[PDB]
Amino acid sequence: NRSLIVTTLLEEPFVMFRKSDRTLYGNDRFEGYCIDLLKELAHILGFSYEIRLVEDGKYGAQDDKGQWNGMVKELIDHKADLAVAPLTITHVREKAIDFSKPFMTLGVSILYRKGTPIDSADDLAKQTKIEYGAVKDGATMTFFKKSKISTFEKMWAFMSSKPSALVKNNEEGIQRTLTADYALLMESTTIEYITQRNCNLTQIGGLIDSKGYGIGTPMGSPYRDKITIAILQLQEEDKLHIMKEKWWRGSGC
Amino acid sequence: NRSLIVTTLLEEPFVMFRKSDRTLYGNDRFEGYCIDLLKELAHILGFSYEIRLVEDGKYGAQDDKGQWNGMVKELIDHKADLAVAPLTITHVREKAIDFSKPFMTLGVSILYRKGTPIDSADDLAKQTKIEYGAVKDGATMTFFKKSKISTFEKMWAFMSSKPSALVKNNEEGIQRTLTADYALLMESTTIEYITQRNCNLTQIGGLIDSKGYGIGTPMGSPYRDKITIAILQLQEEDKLHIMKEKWWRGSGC
Ligand SMILES: CN(O)C(=O)CC[C@H](C[C@H](N)C(=O)O)C(=O)O
Ligand SMILES: CN(O)C(=O)CC[C@H](C[C@H](N)C(=O)O)C(=O)O
Ligand SMILES: [Cl-]
Ligand SMILES: [Cl-]
Ligand SMILES: [K+]
Ligand SMILES: [K+]
Ligand SMILES: [K+]
Ligand SMILES: [K+]
Repeated sequence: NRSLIVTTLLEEPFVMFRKSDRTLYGNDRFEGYCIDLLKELAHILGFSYEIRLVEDGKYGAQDDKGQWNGMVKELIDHKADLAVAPLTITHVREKAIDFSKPFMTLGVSILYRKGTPIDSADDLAKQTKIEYGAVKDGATMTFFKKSKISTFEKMWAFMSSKPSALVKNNEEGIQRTLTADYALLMESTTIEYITQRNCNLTQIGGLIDSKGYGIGTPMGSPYRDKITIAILQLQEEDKLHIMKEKWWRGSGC
Repeated sequence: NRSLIVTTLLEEPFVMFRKSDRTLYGNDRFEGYCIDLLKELAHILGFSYEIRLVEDGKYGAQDDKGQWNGMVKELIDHKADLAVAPLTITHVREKAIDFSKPFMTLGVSILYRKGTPIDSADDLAKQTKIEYGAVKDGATMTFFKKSKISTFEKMWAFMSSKPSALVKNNEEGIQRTLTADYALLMESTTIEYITQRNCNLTQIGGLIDSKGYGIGTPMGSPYRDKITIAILQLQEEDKLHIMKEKWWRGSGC
């Protein structure tokens, strides 16, 4: 009955440093939608945890030798018991680690500065002018690296080519959409949040696919099922919809 | 340490009635790639099983009230412990049941009678003449019912419309490709097998996506993990590639 190791990274509004005048330490340093989720699971399931930020600051992708990085690596290597973060359940990652049932559903879409009236990814694929891209070693990059659709094959061709098109993280990518003629391939529910705070930014097109965020565990983890079940209970009483509204509630445009 | 209930259905060359002069009963009635897989898992993991054919003869899809049928229903309702069959791991079904790690990877493609030189699904979507379709209440139908791609949205529009375009099973669909101007949306590894036996049939286009076949269990099943691990062991020694060659080895064209 020890404290579980939780791996995570910084992403508004899922995991953040809470603001204080004193210097925070431990779990107390963190807040956000996933912190509220983790707290709720800990309570329902009766466990405690120590939260640790993944050292490379990545979600996780396979390299060209088949090696993982990011939080995925952390679970593979059993350095963490859970990955609590906006981690995308992909069948590609399901060969290295396990997921709980999804706690949020989102799609890939396009974040872009209002102005040039593009309306779809076809518009981007067919031109070099507006540069686009994704977060390096994330699920949105991999989705493009793996796709058989000739549009997304065409788009990945472009990100593959350009050195500056694959950004280190979400924050840096949002910055590029604000300071360059640049379109960031991003996840839907984050686009929602971003475009509520940043009124010169908008979503382009609708969803480019459908997927879910899950809690990551090593393969054959004994908490996988307990967590899945609690997440489903929370979901059926629409608590997760309420938790989402709490952290997405913002100004307006 | 009781015998597990296995749910299954008839599909060449995964599950079949073996040929005998006497009347078979029990597990002895069955043979095929999945039978060989089930046998191997039983041996590695030390369990026994009673195989039962799902009464409605379906893999499983949600109706318009959210209700499941087929083998998916069988696991939900705990009538079976495992689904051993060419069952497609879809995130849609992962809300009702669990999957093991995949034992085979396949994509959707098009099975069609050689003649009219179509080369892609775009060709089908854009015309009414050659009728196409899929197996009713299967993963390939659902994939079309759920898709956001305007081509597959267009194709699903057509299957949705036509009463005869959604076939009862694989067998009946293959029959329609042979006796009508008709293209069956099917899974890759089955197309391989079919087109080796039936030389007026061919595959049109490449893969339309990527996915896997897994062993289905109810949610939070205690064999899910044991089975996943054994399947991975089998896979790393490339036994599953050998098992596949055993059942796909056929004449030629
Ligand atoms: C919310 N969030 O996480 C972001 O927008 C950051 C980048 C995401 C990460 C993704 N969820 C993964 O699991 O790789 C992306 O690759 O699009
Ligand atoms: C091998 N096989 O099973 C077939 O071709 C028959 C129909 C498949 C079933 C699919 N694997 C499912 O899990 O729904 C399809 O929906 O395309
Ligand atoms: Cl830390
Ligand atoms: Cl039976
Ligand atoms: K501080
Ligand atoms: K504890
Ligand atoms: K017989
Ligand atoms: K037994």
